[PDB]
Amino acid sequence: GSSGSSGNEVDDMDTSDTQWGWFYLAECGKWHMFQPDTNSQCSVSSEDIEKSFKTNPCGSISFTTSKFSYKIDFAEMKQMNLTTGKQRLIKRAPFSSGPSSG
Repeated sequence: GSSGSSGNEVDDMDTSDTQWGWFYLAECGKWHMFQPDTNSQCSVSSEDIEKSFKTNPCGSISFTTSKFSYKIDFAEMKQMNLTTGKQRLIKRAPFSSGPSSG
């Protein structure tokens, strides 16, 4: 079962609230989106991380959460762990694509 349409094109990006989302590859092999957390697996929201990459597209945002330290090097296009030292590649992409209101 496959679906999809094509024909229109948006180059003027006029009045098109295009929100960019951040994701990170896991150990199992599934890119998980950055979700906010305070107590349960406390972490940074897709907004925080992004907000940084903006001002520093080739830097890194150092932060500490979940009783553990974590580092995200945008320039390297991957997340640098310090607690366990696990390497995980990241990626930036929009939540939804196409004008197809839905």
